[PDB]
Parts: sequence; C-alpha cells; structure tokens
Amino acid sequence: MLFQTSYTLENNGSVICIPNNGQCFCLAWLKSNGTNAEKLAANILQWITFALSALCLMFYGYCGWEEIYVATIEMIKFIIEYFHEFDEPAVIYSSNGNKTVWLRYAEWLLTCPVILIHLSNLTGLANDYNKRTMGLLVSDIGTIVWGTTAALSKGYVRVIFFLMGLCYGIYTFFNAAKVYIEAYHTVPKGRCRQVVTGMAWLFFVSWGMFPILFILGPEGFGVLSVYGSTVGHTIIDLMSKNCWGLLGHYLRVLIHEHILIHGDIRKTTKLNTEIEVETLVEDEAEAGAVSSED
Amino acid sequence: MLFQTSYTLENNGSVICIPNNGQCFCLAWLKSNGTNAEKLAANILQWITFALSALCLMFYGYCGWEEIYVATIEMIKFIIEYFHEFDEPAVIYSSNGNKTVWLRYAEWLLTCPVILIHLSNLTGLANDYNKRTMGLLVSDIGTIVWGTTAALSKGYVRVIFFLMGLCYGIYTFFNAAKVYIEAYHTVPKGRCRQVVTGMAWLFFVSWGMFPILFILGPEGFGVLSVYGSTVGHTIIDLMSKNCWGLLGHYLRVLIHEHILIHGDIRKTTKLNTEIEVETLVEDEAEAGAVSSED
Ligand SMILES: CCCCCCCC/C=C/CCCCCCCC(=O)OC[C@H](O)CO
Ligand SMILES: CCCCCCCC/C=C/CCCCCCCC(=O)OC[C@H](O)CO
Ligand SMILES: *C/C=C(C)/C=C/C=C(C)/C=C/C1=C(C)CCCC1(C)C
Ligand SMILES: *C/C=C(C)/C=C/C=C(C)/C=C/C1=C(C)CCCC1(C)C
Repeated sequence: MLFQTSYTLENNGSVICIPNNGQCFCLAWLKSNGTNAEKLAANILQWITFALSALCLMFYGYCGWEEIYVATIEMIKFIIEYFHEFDEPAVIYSSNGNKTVWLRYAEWLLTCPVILIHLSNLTGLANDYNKRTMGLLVSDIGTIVWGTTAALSKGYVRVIFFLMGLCYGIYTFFNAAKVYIEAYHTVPKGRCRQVVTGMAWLFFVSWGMFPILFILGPEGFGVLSVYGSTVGHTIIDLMSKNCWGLLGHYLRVLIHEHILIHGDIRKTTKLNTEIEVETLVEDEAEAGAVSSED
Repeated sequence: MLFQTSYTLENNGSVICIPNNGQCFCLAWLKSNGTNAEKLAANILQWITFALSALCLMFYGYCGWEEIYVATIEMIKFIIEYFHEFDEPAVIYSSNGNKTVWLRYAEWLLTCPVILIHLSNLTGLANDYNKRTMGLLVSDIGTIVWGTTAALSKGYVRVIFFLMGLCYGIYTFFNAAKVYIEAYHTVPKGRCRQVVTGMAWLFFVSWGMFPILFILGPEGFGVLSVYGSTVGHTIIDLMSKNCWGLLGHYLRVLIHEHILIHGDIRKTTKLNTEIEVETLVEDEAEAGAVSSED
C-alpha cells in the first residue's frame, strides 16, 4: 500500500500514532478485500478476459470501429489492473473511508456509450442516428455519473444519487428496448432475427445485473467483498461487451452477406405507440406497405 | 471538515497521534484552499452563475432540450456547491493526498456531450447526426475520463493520462472546428453567419482554457489555489455554457424566422479535404450547384 499501514493504539485504544512520513492513514482502508479464494477467482477471470478480448480484437482484425474500441479498452484495462489494481487511482481510498473502483466507472464511461452507439446501428448500414439515439447516450452517461457519485458517497447522499441513477437507468433500458424492437423487425426474417433476439437477452440481463451488484457490493450494503465484486463484474463484463460484441460482428457479417447476394431491397412495415420500420426483404416481390399490430 | 483535523506532533515531529474516532487523517488535506479574497470572488461568481443560469432557463422557457439540460445541471451544481462544496465527494480527499474536484469533472460529463450534440445541430433543423458526430462525443468523453484520472493521480501517472486527454482533446477540437466550418456555410448569409462566428470564438477560447487551468491548478503544478481554480473555472463555464447556450437559442430563433418567412430553400455548395454542404438561401432564384475553393 501507498497509504499508512503501520500504527500503534495508545491510551486504551483511544489514540492512534503514525510515523510522520507524509502518508495518509485510515482504519477503514485496511479492511480486507476478501479471501484468497476470491483473489484466485478474480485473477483467473481477468486473465480469461484479457486473453479473450485480445482474441476478439485479432479476430475482428481478419465501420466495425465499435467492436474494436471496446475490445481495446478492455485490454488496456487489464494491464492497469495487472500492475496497479489496488493502487490509487484504480481504487480511490477517500477521506470518508470509502474504497471506490474508479477504474470500473471510468471504463464504463469509455465503453458503454460506444456499445449504445453500436446498438443504434446494429445492422451497420445506417449512416445517421436519430434524436432518440442521443437521449440514450445522455441518459446512460448520467447513470454512470450518479452511480459513481453514489459509490463515492455514504448514507443518505449515496441513496439519493443511486436513485437518480436508477431513474436515468430505467430511461436507458426503456429506450434500448425500443431500439431492439425496431432492430428485430428491420433485419431479415431468418438467422438475423435470432441473433438480435440473443443480444436483447444478453443486453438486458448483463446490464440489469449492474445495479444489483452495486447494491450488494461495498458501494451498497457490503454483502460482497471487493474481490467478490470484481469476480461478478468481470463475468457480466464478458456478457455485456465481449460476447455481445462478438454477436454484433457476426450480425453485421450476416447483414452484409444478405445485401451482397440479394441487394438492398426494402419494404415499409408499420408497428402500431405507432412506429414505422423499413424491413429488409429478400426479393423484389415485396416492396409494399405491410403492418403489424402489437 | 469530516476528516481528522486535530493532531499532536510527538517525538520531535516524527509521530502524529489522533483520536481513534474512525476518521481518516492526512496533512496534505489540511493545506489551505486559498485567501479570503479568493473565497469572496468564488462565492460571487457562483451566485452570478446560479442566478444567470436560472434566468437562462426561465428565459428559454418563454427541440430546444440542449439549452435547458445544461442550464438545469448548472443550477443543480450550485446548490451542491452551496451546501457541500468541500464535502466529500464534491471534493475527493484521497489517500495519495490529492484534492480532486469530482463535482467539476462529473458536471463536465453531464454537460459537455450535450453541448457537442447542440453543436452538431446548430440550426436545429436536422433530425439526424452523422458518424462524425459520434466520434466527437466519444473523443470528448475520453478526454474528461483521462483528465479526471490525471487529476486523481500524481507524478508520471498524472502526466501520461493528461497527455492522452490532450490527444483526445485535440481530436475533439479538430472535429468541432470541422462542424463550425460546415455550419458557417450552411446558415443564411447575414446575421446567422455572425452568430456562428461568435460561437466558434467563444467555443475554442473557453474550451481551450480548460487544459491550461488544469496545468496551473492543484491538479498540475499548483500555481493556482483551490479557490483560484474555482474562480477561473466559473468564468470559462459562463462562456462555454451560459453565453454559448444563449447564442444557440438566439441562432435557432433566427434560423426559424428565416424558414417561416422564406421557407426551406436549399442550394448545394461544395467546399474543396473536399466537403459538401447544403446552404440555406432566401429565394428560389438560387437552387444551383455552387462551390468554394479553400
Ligand atoms: C436498471 C433498470 C431496471 C431497474 C432494476 C434495478 C435493479 C435492482 C435495483 C433495485 C431497488 C433500488 C434499491 C435502492 C437502495 C440503494 C441504497 C444503497 O445503495 O444503500 C446505501 C446505504 O446508505 C448503505 O447502507
Ligand atoms: C486542447 C487542444 C489544443 C491543445 C492546447 C493545450 C493547452 C495547453 C496544454 C499544453 C502542453 C501540455 C503540458 C503537459 C504537462 C502536464 C503534466 C502535469 O500536469 O504535471 C504533472 C506533474 O507531475 C506535476 O508536477
Ligand atoms: C461494460 C460495462 C457496462 C455495460 C456497465 C453497465 C452499467 C450499468 C447499466 C449500471 C447501472 C446502474 C444503475 C441502473 C443505477 C445506478 C447504479 C448503476 C450505475 C450500477
Ligand atoms: C462546461 C464545461 C466544459 C465545456 C469543459 C470542458 C473541458 C475541457 C475541454 C477539458 C480538456 C482537457 C484537455 C484538452 C486535456 C486533458 C485535461 C482536460 C480534461 C482539462
């Protein structure tokens, strides 16, 4: 540690004395991060993630910028974890006694908006983004900022900022859901609709797990230890980023093959909220005005 | 303060003893935030900003969501400053001795992307955003994340993260410049082109001042004190947000009046990098294919 770890209790445990060496001191910081079993598990999941993220980068290496940016950051993340995981400021040890994993929240700020940009162009064919895309990004940034602030805070201040994060988060989840519904009815009828369905399940489950891990972790009720929280977070990271990004590359190849073999043939379908989506079709026998009541 | 402020030096200044009351302690945290003159100046500029931001909200209150979101956050910001400016986590007092103004960086994360979204639709007429818009947002988020990490860090770690912020920042500034060039040649020939020119000056000067205030502040070489840094930051805040947002509302009204009186009549002008922009014109005697060599 690069904070004070050696001290003496004096006067029946009522006074703590430390070397006057310029280092900060706090008992709360010295609480254990967890068991050796938790530590072993965390280093394994990290290695798996560093390696798999590096494989994904090379694999994608065989437009497309979103999968690479996230996979690059995940890799960079491990080297910092690997060398300085518990060094400030990968973990912030603050005057109120909290341990805040800035690396995680910073990583979310780097990667989550890019995932949402990817989500807004699942097929990869669009060159533009609507107004709703922008709201998705702004709501998500706020979620992380409130969540980070909550983690840095204590008591009632933590609770309030968490709840604003929850309000921002619901708005994010709701609009993400809207995007996936449009995407499902946009992509061709076969395999493309299977992949999109898989991504929705992956997305809502993995992203939905995050507020839960927060509540359980040191940032909430301290059920999970620091290592415990790391293991959980790396799991849902693999889901939310690596696996989801894999599917996204796969989905985009499938969309590309469809347009190469069949060309870009569109049919307008309307979904009655009442939304309209231009579905990709396979042959020119369809170019009509189809609908679908929900 | 809610950290330890009372201590005794023992053994010829080599041992510090504190009450064992659970509070964290560090000498670095107790350094003064600055002179009383600096404090007075900071409270004045904050009040000016709280009031003026509230005026802007009501004033805009007489599409348009970007001016309100930023002005709302600025207002909320002051109430937190007003009640808990130097309470954790508005300022983070970390184990490495740094004081990091999380409120500022968090505020930047909330407001700067929205300013850039506004910038990407200065006229307010567009319903879509290109790929380049998305890069603008992603580069800017990275800047803040690296800058925040640099502020939280020390020594060579601070320097590296600052430089990545600088690389991200240049990419942001460059693309912002691209947007303003397109915007200038898009808006009508008269007053609209004056306002856009004003915004470019405001934008690059106020945003450009931020890395400079960083280098001078406690986050860098400690030339400026904490209060000193606050005063500077509130000034360029008024420029980057309040004044710029004012012009943006004004610019959008002017664009709206043009389309109401004259309708939406466009002419394609091409700018030889070679870029094409559809300029708004006043009468149907222009609908041609004009160009302009740079
Ligand atoms: C994400 C979109 C779908 C929403 C589903 C969300 C997942 C579960 C959240 C649940 C209830 C909120 C719980 C609020 C309590 C949190 C307060 C806290 O963290 O505890 C602080 C306290 O000071 C320490 O003792
Ligand atoms: C923003 C786009 C246009 C670019 C214009 C930028 C404005 C000026 C930046 C300049 C040089 C960079 C200076 C790099 C030195 C910073 C390192 C530092 O902060 O000092 C840490 C040290 O450890 C404490 O003693
Ligand atoms: C790669 C990392 C990802 C996809 C992280 C996602 C994180 C979230 C969806 C976090 C959500 C939260 C809330 C819904 C409420 C406030 C607490 C948070 C930040 C954990
Ligand atoms: C309302 C707040 C605004 C507009 C803040 C803008 C901040 C910046 C443009 C900061 C830029 C930085 C760099 C260019 C390099 C790294 C250090 C920063 C974060 C100060």
